[PDB]
Amino acid sequence: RDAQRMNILAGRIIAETVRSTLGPKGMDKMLVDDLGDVVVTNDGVTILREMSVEHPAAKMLIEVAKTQEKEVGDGTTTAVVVAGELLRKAEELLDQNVHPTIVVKGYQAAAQKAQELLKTIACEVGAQDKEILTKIAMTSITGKGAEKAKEKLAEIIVEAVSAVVDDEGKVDKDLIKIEKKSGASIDDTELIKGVLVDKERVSAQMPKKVTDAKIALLNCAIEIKETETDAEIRITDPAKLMEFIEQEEKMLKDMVAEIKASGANVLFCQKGIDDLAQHYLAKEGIVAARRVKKSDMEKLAKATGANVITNIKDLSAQDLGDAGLVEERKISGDSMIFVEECKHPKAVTMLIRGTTEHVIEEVARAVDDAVGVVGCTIEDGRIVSGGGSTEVELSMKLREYAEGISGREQLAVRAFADALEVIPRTLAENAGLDAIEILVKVRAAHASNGNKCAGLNVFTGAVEDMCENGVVEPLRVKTQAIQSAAESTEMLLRIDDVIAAEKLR
Repeated sequence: RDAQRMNILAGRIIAETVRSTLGPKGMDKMLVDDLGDVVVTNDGVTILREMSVEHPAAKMLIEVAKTQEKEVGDGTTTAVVVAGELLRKAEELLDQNVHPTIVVKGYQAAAQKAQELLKTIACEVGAQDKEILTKIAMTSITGKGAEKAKEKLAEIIVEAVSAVVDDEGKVDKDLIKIEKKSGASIDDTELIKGVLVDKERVSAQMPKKVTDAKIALLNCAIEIKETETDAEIRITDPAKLMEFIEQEEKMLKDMVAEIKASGANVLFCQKGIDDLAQHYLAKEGIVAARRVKKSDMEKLAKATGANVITNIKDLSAQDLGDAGLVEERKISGDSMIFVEECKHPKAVTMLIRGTTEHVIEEVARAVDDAVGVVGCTIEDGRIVSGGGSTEVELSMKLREYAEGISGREQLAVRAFADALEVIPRTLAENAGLDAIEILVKVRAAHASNGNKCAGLNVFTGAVEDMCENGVVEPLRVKTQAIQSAAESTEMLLRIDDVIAAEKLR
């Protein structure tokens, strides 16, 4: 066998695994491992990331989807479906004694023409409109499947990303923290100005609320410190069975006196604290938290401007952090610390609620991907008509450019246009509508004089203007998906030799 013929089949099987999961409605898959854990979700890269690959060329497909997640986020599933059709059409075309080299030139040249043609189909919008951004987030969260309480979540996510808009245009995603916790309903979700630390209090005797506090970090143990340089502990008392115990209490009761002298107040230690030491700290009233993740100490210092210090002895004033209002109230579940950074706010958090942990995990990924979808829109400022209305137009206009081309390469350009027409068919197959009878209806509605926004709605189930429904999305998801699809195929169609060379580092 020509070997290369087998590499094409290894890519189609990966596309069929995530083909019947696009659009608002669609049956989701279920993962299972040898351990026993089970998790279900509709996201794209979340599923392919867990699949166990085997063939070497199979990794080239998931590689494209991985790079698309770090850039924008949503739209990784469609990138694999469009690429699958390019391989199926190439099989029938290649079978006709067509060399695989001239076929690459067709997709490469055709992809460049569609890139500039789609730029003119888009429409410019404002860079901070409170009405256009609300409709963009609706199509993103709706794609993951959550028709229960989404109209309110759209206005909340758009209000948080607005504060991240810098003074130049760039948008950052690290300033948007996500928090998941059970509660009672999805409507309980709110936007917190400060951060949120989900931890318990070590002593209930400590103050419940204090104003005008002072942040103080400590990513290291808090107890007696040993000599750094080569030395030995100094102790020669007769009753040494109690001296070391009092020494620890002194380090937790005396050192704190010097820390507060520099304006400090509350503390946030990393490891635990001595048992007897908590007794004195309880009466003194010093907030603290034992056993905290290292990732938590980084977001606070980066947002508040503090410095992560390890030596409890070297704690000057500049090493601390300003505050405004600290409190560890409770609401629907266990208490949680709410540190408000009103002096220099930059990052925010979103506390998600729900009836069961298995439900909040689904919407947790939708809100995360929405930041990239809406974030890039504020940076560029140009959206397009979603719902397959923008892709169906290229399939009809690209044929005009193929007429000018001559030779065998012209046949490859026509196949690219038909292959691109794949998102409107599968979108209706999973819904329930026909897969052919409706295609001719949309083609006639948008033949020439028709508007450039007609598509298909799975809800009503009839052709109509999709722009009026409010289903839109930024062009950053399509311009990058089509650009990567035309280049990814070049790696599989060109490769042919498979040498079993061992030891390659």
